[PDB]
Amino acid sequence: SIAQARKLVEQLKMEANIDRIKVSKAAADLMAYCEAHAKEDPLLTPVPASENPFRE
Amino acid sequence: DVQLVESGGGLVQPGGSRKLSCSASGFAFSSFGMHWVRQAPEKGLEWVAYISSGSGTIYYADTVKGRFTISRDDPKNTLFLQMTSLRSEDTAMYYCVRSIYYYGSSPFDFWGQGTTLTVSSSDIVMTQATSSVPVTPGESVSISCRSSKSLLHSNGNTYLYWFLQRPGQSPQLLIYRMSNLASGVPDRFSGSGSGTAFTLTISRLEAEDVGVYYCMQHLEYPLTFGAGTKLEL
Amino acid sequence: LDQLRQEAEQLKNQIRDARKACADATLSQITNNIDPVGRIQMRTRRTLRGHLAKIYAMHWGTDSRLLVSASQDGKLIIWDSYTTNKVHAIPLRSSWVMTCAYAPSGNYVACGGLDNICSIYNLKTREGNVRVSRELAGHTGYLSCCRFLDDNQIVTSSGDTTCALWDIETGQQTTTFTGHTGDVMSLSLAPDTRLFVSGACDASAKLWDVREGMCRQTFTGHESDINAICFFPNGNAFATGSDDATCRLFDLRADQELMTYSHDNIICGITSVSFSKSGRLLLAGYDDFNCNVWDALKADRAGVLAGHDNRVSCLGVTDDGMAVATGSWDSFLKIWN
Amino acid sequence: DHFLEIDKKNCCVFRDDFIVKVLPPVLGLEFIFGLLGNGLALWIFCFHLKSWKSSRIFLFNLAVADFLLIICLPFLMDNYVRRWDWKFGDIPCRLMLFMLAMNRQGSIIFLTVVAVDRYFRVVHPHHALNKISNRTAAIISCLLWGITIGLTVHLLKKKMPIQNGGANLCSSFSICHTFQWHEAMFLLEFFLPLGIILFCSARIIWSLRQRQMDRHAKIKRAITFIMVVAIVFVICFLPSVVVRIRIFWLLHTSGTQNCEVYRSVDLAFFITLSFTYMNSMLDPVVYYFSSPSF
Amino acid sequence: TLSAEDKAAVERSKMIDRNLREDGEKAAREVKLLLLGAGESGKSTIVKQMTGIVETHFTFKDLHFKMFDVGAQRSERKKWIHCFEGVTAIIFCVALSDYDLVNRMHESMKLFDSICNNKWFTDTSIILFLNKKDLFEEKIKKSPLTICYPEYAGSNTYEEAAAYIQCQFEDLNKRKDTKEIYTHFTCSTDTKNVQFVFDAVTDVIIKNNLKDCGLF
Ligand SMILES: CC1(CCCc2cc(=O)oc3[nH]c(=O)[nH]c(=O)c23)CC1
Repeated sequence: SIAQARKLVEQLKMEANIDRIKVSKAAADLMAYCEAHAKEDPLLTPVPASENPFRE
Repeated sequence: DVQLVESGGGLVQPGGSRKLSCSASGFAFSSFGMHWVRQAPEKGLEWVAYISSGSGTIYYADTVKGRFTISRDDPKNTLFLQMTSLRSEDTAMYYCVRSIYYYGSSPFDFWGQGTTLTVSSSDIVMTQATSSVPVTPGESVSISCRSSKSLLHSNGNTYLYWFLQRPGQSPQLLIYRMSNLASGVPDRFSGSGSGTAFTLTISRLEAEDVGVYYCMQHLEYPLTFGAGTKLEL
Repeated sequence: LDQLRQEAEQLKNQIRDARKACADATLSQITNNIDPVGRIQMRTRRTLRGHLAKIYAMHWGTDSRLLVSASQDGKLIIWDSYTTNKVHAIPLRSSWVMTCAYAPSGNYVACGGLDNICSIYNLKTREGNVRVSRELAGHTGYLSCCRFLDDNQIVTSSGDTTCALWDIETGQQTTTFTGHTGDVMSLSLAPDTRLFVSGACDASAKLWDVREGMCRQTFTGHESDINAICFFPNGNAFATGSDDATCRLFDLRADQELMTYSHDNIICGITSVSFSKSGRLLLAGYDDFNCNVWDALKADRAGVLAGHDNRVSCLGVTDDGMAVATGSWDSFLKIWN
Repeated sequence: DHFLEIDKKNCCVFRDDFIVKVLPPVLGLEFIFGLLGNGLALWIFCFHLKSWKSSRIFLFNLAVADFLLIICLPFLMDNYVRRWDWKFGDIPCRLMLFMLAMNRQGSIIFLTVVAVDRYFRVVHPHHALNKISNRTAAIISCLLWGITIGLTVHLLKKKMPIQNGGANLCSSFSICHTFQWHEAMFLLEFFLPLGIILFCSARIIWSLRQRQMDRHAKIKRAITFIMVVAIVFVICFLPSVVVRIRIFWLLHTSGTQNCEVYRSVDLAFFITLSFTYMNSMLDPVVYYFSSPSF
Repeated sequence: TLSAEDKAAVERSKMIDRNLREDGEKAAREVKLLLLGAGESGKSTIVKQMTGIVETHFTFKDLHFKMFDVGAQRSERKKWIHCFEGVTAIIFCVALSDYDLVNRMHESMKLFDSICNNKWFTDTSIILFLNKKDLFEEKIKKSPLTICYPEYAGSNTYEEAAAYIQCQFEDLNKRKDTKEIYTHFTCSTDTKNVQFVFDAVTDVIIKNNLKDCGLF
């Protein structure tokens, strides 16, 4: 049929309507978020056993 | 309908052998640990006996140890308290409180109706100080209750409970573990405090809030009740 | 028609060209300057020992203490992870269960599987027992994932190629999402619960809009079925885990692949994927009975979590980031801190 | 004359040098393979083979009983190199003679339990006893070990060091004109489980062919591995019984007089009794390693 | 070193494990069978003899059986076939009269070959039912078997054709040593169709028990 093809074409047009930022910018924001919030990651930096809810 | 019905109490001669039956209908009776609580006429509540789910744990009060015996019948949904050799100090109204214990549960939520009985003629101490204070609608009042031992535990829980008893009725749970509001209780009730110093506040007071207010401890058996502060006017 | 096919191929070519043009520098070459995290060693703090068959799913409560697990012995178990106590144990009508969820508020849980039905359970009842609150029917394939939006909404993905947003109060599909060409195997809600992503068996992922319902963008690049998906904490990226022994990171704004997490000694597929609280480590469960921790910014194996004797099927990380729980096809769950 | 006065029992005790040369080698040969077989298997039973169902627990108990029976060979070599002389104390004899008799009987109890367990799994496949919990497989083991300990505890309440002229004896099997429950039990622990083994081993080979499952090669290998064990048990524990029955026969013609008539037979008794340790060293061969699963 | 509430919670937990153990012991005493077919083979009449998955329970000689019919699952078989790794046996139904056209016998052969040689179903034996045999005799009397099997050299007799079909189905398993195939001619007959299942399952259970021992 053609209804499926028409729906696919409309979906492709809708996706083509999207604008995209540069890749380096996205990497920059990801790195900035990781660095900003690295201070409160118990799995990353092993928390001392005194405030560890699991002993096991 | 989570009603509890108690029957079998009445006039007894000294040294009797009366037994009371508590019938439950409206909840999973097999998974609830059931208590027995009495109340002398011109006095306050006093915990009596307890039986666990599966009947694996039974505790008694010092006053009735060896004289009262507790038991349950799961398929018939009945709770028994067989007592022998009564004395004049046992004349009291008996309640049939229920309690379920898992992480985050609220024990002592539903209280029975009370069955009166008349007899022919290392324990934590809780002090409630004041015994009467007049209030007015639209005002905010605070009630204090002090414990002899620190109720705060090594796991962070402060085992303190609050109860409200309307005139001619059964007590209903208000606060459990000193901060959590019971289900169905209006939001105008609040609880706070630290070890050996607890305070319940009632902001924006109105009617149907008068009666007697008690405090209880669940840190270790036997459980104890405060004297109770009566709220009037 | 031939015109439709020509237009579709031209649009695909234009999308590929725009994607290529928007790329200027790889993430790895930008990141390499940063400090590596080094070796990561985690020890089995707890072992939950209740089930009697393979464990297929698990979920964490929002208080970071209670969790629910589902196994093919027809049982749902809620654990107190601090003391390894069993708070509840719910027997299921159908023993073929492939998914599990925990409500954000803690009142409800969900279930589903080969019976094409999602079941909602009411944990906090005045009767003292856990009872089924609503059964949601209308899918024509097995259920693969489910996630709560709130106490009254839920979104499910099935093997009948479709996804749907339900309404537990009335039990009717408020919206249906239909754009895939294979079974849908995974689901992940955005932090604000306005978007979500799905990983299907046609080696593609799509970004939907919950409010009205339509596919915004589709991300390709894998070679086989996608078995797991998870959102980055920022809400602007997600990672997929497929059957060709690889994991990838896609970015919503750039609409392009960013990095690939593969190694030569691994040839088995990935069953589950999750991040860490800061979004620096990416954990992934494999069929070779191991869970591998990846330096999410440099694609370096930081550590290994080897304590399971069978395939690791489920994996989650607490909301405060203090622990990670793994289940496997033996009947044991483990907590790694 | 070889008349020795054991406690109110008239007996005859002999000494020989053939028992000095023949026996230390045959004890050492069995001893070395005993360690070689019961160490590797016992290590595997704790390190590898994480199955540990009800079936494996009984084999573990058999292995530990066999290994503990082989532990006490060096003392026997020490006692046999000398012409029947004991150089230890009063306690390391009242404790051996108990360890020997409590470790010989445990092996026979457990290799009968294994036979019954295998009988119940091919003749009554759907019985409830084939799926007992792993805790019952330990409760039963402890109860059987207790029964084993109780039956041979009377050897702890006797002063065993006795002097025959200028020598010492650690012997519970002296030829005496009495019935002392260490001979009746000696006959019983062979004759009683022999029937249980020959019945449970012949009802398997007969019920495994009416179902016509023997065409599979593994069923033939299992049938051979079932006849082999019943043959090994008979070969090991049965020349000793023959000799003991012979002396019991010869002890009714006379009470005790001219003990020279006992001179030949008891040398054969102590020579044949050393075969009963071959059972424990062959047990790794007929179990464990030879299993296609272990 | 536990408070009252913690002790009560531990007691409730232990009761939960006791109930779980009892339920697991009850469930382990049951026979699980997986029923497969080509859609028109005759699984319906087989079920008559004794929206997602369909379950059927029956009892024979104090034994409890459970049969799972996956017929309405029109999704990728690879994505849920590992759920059934561990069933006691697999029951495969094929109609002897379905060699007419619309090829059907070749589809059945392909399905049997794919299911028999699988990573998960390496040790699970297979019980094969070749049903609708009176129709097969009627069809043989008129049309020859050479339509479905061109490379056939034998007389057009029911016995020879049935034996040829059985052999061509049975020669499809590669692991001829870890797996066994039991074949039966159903025809919608009396009950032997449950007695045969009982015998096959008893053989499977005996072999599993011998494996658990260590001799196998
Ligand atoms: C322990 C010594 C005596 C052996 C006597 C005897 C023979 C034996 O080997 O096996 C035996 N087993 C027994 O139970 N009792 C024996 O007397 C016995 C000093 C070397």
